[PDB]
Amino acid sequence: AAPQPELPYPQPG
Amino acid sequence: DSPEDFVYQFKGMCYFTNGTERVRLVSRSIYNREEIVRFDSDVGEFRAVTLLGLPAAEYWNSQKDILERKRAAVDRVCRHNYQLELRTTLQRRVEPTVTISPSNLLVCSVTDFYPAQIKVRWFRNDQEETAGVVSTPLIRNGDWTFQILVMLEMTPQRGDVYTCHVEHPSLQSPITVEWRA
Amino acid sequence: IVADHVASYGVNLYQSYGPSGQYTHEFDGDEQFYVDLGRKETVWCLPVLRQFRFDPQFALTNIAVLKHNLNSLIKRSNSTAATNEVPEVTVFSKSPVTLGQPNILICLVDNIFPPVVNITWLSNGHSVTEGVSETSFLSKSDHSFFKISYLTLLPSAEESYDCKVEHWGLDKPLLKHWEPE
Amino acid sequence: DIQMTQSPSSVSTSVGDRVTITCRASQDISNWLAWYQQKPGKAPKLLIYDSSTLQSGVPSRFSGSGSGTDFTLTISTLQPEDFATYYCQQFNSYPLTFGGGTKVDIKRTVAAPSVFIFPPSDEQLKSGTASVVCLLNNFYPREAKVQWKVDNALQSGNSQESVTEQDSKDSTYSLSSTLTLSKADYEKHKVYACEVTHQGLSSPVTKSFNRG
Amino acid sequence: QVQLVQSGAEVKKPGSSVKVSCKASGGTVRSRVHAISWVRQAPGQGLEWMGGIIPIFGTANYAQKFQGRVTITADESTSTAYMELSSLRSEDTAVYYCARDVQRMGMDVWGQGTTVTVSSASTKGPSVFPLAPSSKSTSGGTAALGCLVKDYFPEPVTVSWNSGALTSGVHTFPAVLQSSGLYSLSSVVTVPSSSLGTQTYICNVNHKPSNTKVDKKVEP
Ligand SMILES: *[C@@H]1O[C@H](CO[C@@H]2O[C@@H](C)[C@@H](O)[C@@H](O)[C@@H]2O)[C@@H](O[C@@H]2O[C@H](CO)[C@@H](O[C@@H]3O[C@H](CO[C@@H]4O[C@H](CO)[C@@H](O)[C@H](O)[C@@H]4O)[C@@H](O)[C@H](O[C@@H]4O[C@H](CO)[C@@H](O)[C@H](O)[C@@H]4O)[C@@H]3O)[C@H](O)[C@H]2NC(C)=O)[C@H](O[C@@H]2O[C@@H](C)[C@@H](O)[C@@H](O)[C@@H]2O)[C@H]1NC(C)=O
Ligand SMILES: *[C@@H]1O[C@H](CO)[C@@H](O[C@@H]2O[C@H](CO)[C@@H](O)[C@H](O)[C@H]2NC(C)=O)[C@H](O)[C@H]1NC(C)=O
Ligand SMILES: *[C@@H]1O[C@H](CO)[C@@H](O)[C@H](O)[C@H]1NC(C)=O
Ligand SMILES: [Cl-]
Ligand SMILES: [Cl-]
Ligand SMILES: [Cl-]
Repeated sequence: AAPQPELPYPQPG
Repeated sequence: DSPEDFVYQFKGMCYFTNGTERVRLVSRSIYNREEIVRFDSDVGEFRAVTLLGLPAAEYWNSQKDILERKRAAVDRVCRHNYQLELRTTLQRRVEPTVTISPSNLLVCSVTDFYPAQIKVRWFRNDQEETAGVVSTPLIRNGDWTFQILVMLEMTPQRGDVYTCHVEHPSLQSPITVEWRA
Repeated sequence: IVADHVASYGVNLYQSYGPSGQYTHEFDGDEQFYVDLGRKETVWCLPVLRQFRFDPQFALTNIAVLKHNLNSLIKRSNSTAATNEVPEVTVFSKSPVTLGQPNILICLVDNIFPPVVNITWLSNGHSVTEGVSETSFLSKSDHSFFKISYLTLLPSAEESYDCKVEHWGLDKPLLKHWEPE
Repeated sequence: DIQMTQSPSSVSTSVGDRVTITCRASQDISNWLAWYQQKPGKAPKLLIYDSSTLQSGVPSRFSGSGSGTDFTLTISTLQPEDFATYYCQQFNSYPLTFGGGTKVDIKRTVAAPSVFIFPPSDEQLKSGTASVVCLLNNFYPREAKVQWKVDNALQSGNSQESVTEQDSKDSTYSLSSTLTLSKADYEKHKVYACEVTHQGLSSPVTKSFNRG
Repeated sequence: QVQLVQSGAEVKKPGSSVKVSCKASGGTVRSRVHAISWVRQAPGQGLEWMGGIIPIFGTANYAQKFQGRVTITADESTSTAYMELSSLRSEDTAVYYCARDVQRMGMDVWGQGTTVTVSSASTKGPSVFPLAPSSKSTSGGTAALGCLVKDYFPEPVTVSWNSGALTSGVHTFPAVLQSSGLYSLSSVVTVPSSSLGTQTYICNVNHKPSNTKVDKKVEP
């Protein structure tokens, strides 16, 4: 049993 | 002339209403203290909150793999984690400790309870008092307990009994604590 | 936003000073765990939660993304630095004071931004190191932070305390006094 | 660590068939599972991630499903270019782990191997070493057992095996097993035999020769 | 999409160290936040994750099996990641792969792989021995013969039959690295048993590293 994280993504150049 | 600092924050926030009937994900990208772009599951795509987030919103909305992961998050993250909360944090019950002491004022201290729902009321000879009552806001202790203090302005006569009345979800019936001059 | 319950899965922070970062999950405004980034270790705040596992690399990888995102934003903002906020400090006990009975002093430091702070304790004017602990930086919806420090103590008539706070928003260190009364 | 268990190790199928590969995790991994395809001599290629999301450009006949501990990869109408080895990989927690792989080869008619044995040449014997070679030629299916016997003594640890790629026409394989001895040990014994066990044979076939 | 290009094949003596590189080029912002993994594949074996690192941030990850013997590093400024393996032993002979993943969306881009061969051998030409057809190498009306190409280093060899004229029925087997540190393979061909003492069968072995060309006639 593990809580799931929300994930960020790379800002554009 | 203090040191210079630049801050970036990302918050994956889940809003639950009525169990899991209504669940909503809001992922916020914040630069310093300005939220610049967010994914709102009720919208279904990224949106720029300010000008600085416009490049990110346009880029991320063009990546199908990112978009489909965000739309899945309300289930993969919010609903999945709530099932773990139902077995743990939403089962947490800490019964409040209730004490009375004078300060002319009577102070009912209601300490170390969880969760936050609570009702505290003063009685003077089994008559409910609404005048001259001062309540603190709910006080978060940071260790998963709350406290609250309720003050009563009082001028007691002989034979008067003052009751602090506390109702909380952890209790099978309200706690009452009495005080006599 | 209307909600019976609100969670953060999680709060991701990164800042140029240090530099430094933080990873936590919050549920209904309390901290569930943080990841020690240097030790690569999940540290639960509530014992019932220790039966769970959270992979620390989730935090580290997210912070990597935030490092890049902070870079892009500093560049995009033409180096727009954070504004220093003046924090607000309150000191209170966890339970009503009975002289000789173990209690805990609680120092709430609210409206922290940027998240760089020193919180220490004084007893009768000299620093107190034993019995001290603190939360992580906890999030607020205006994107500042708060932080709570604890000091265990036996309340005693001749022994008073201060919570001492240093922050770039304060011209000099802030002292918030507590008396056992 | 999380153990990934793939079944089966190998399967034979025909063009146009539906094929299902299974992967099992030693604990719950939610949807953090990826699938890869690898052809001989080439780098792996990603097919599926997040258990069921199709990597861009990958043909639609590949699909994945499952959650928790049991996962499957399905190839709905298997194409000639799909015969390869497939790997699952867990993305739940570090260290990352791969499954053991599933090799998908072409089904065809059961064919017994033609077995041939070759004594060491005189030119090698003057050099001080003796290599005996046993050849299993044009057989199907792949599974074959080869045991070396020197004067009715089972040899272990002094032989290596080598196999060809599957023939694209009759789906057959060929195998060579080489026994390596010293010249001194070789001239100490008389009967040299390789015993072959194969599905296409009623009984284990034994090819032997007597030194000299 | 980014490309990963690895350093060339390596031959290392037992006990030495090797450092394989992996350089990224032509990627989007994804390549600036991706995680590099190192995966090894021993001959005939499955994929085996060794460890990884995010070049932009933090320290390296390792598997238990490779803990303390592999070192994974990266250099953002040259867009190159590295894997150093020390105290090399024969079991370390393998193909070593570079790969990347973006927020665990699978390892979507791979390097071409790097061959690392561990042996104490110097360049050595092959011995070519006849696998002569006999009473025990015949089946019905066809006979089997071939060439054993033994004790050469390094790879590769090229094998033909009758200067290329004979191709049908030929099986050249993959080379195998013997415990001696030298390679060895066989090539065989099935021929009509009727032509045995009539048709001349010559296997042509060529080994470029040792500047060696061999022609060997196979007869009963
Ligand atoms: C808070 O959430 C509850 C629970 O919702 C469910 O549980 C959550 C944990 C999530 O899983 C969520 O997604 C689920 O929907 C909700 O109660 C539910 O409300 C709906 C709508 O009113 C009810 O549907 C209706 O059900 C009846 C009969 O249902 C049967 O009766 C039993 C009693 O034991 C019930 O528990 C079973 O489910 C069982 O199947 C139907 O006859 C009814 O009629 C239909 O209406 C349709 C439109 O709604 C229409 O299209 C059809 O043609 C037909 O006319 C309808 O389906 C649901 O039964 C109910 N479930 C429970 C367990 O209570 C709350 O809303 C409440 O609903 C009432 C029961 C009542 O308590 C209300 O006062 C209250 O609003 C949610 N609360 C709020 C404030 O919104
Ligand atoms: C928190 O305390 C540390 C340590 O006392 C402060 O860092 C010191 O700052 C002075 C500047 O007056 C330097 O001369 C010291 O060398 C520093 N010491 C260390 C160990 O860093 C820091 O400034 C304080 N933070 C805040 C926000 O006031
Ligand atoms: C930021 O600086 C660059 C270079 O001076 C300038 O072109 C740009 O307009 C500036 N940003 C804004 C919002 O004007
Ligand atoms: Cl999914
Ligand atoms: Cl690059
Ligand atoms: Cl890329």
